[PDB]
Amino acid sequence: GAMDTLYAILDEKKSELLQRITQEQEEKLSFIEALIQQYQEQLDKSTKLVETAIQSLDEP
Amino acid sequence: AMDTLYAILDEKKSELLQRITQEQEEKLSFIEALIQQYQEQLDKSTKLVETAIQSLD
Amino acid sequence: TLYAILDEKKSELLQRITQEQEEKLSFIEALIQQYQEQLDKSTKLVETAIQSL
Amino acid sequence: GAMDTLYAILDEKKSELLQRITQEQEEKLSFIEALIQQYQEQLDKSTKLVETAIQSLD
Repeated sequence: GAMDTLYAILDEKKSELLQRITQEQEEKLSFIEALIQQYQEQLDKSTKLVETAIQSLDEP
Repeated sequence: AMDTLYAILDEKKSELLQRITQEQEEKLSFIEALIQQYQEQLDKSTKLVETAIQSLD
Repeated sequence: TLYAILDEKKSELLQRITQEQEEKLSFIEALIQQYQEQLDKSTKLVETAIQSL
Repeated sequence: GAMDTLYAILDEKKSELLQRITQEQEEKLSFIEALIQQYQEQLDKSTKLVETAIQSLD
């Protein structure tokens, strides 16, 4: 009947919505991971610069 | 009747869509837990760095 | 009077070592300030970026 | 020799002035060294903190 069709459609819509939300969340996750990596690298570079400058100051 | 036949078919289609929806929910649940964990790690890190910054003042 | 001579030299030596160490302190202070500024910039950037999500 | 004496007194005086100047130089220099050492220690504590932040992001 028409009511069975309607519910099947709503279930399909539910799966499609989950799919859309998932893709957007996956994008969110990737951006977060690329952000953490860049931050980490910035923090690492700066600290290595600093520890090298001090180590070399008290020397050469 | 095409009714009883189409009914059994619809049951199996429905089961398959349920299986797919279940898997989708699992995967989305995992992505979201990961996003929260990374955000918390990022938060802790910025706090540690701000402590570092202030300790140089 | 000989110790006056030796104390003049010591004073001149103290003066040069002092300028060298002042320079050292100057470099350290600037290095530290530079570190702080970079740490801070990186941190503000990441938080801003997070906020834009 | 009135002029000799004046020089002698002045001779004593410069030595005394010198000893005060030297003592002050050492006090300034020692202070500068403490300040350097203090800063180097803060910077070390600071870098380990950033290292812990970096390790957190793993």
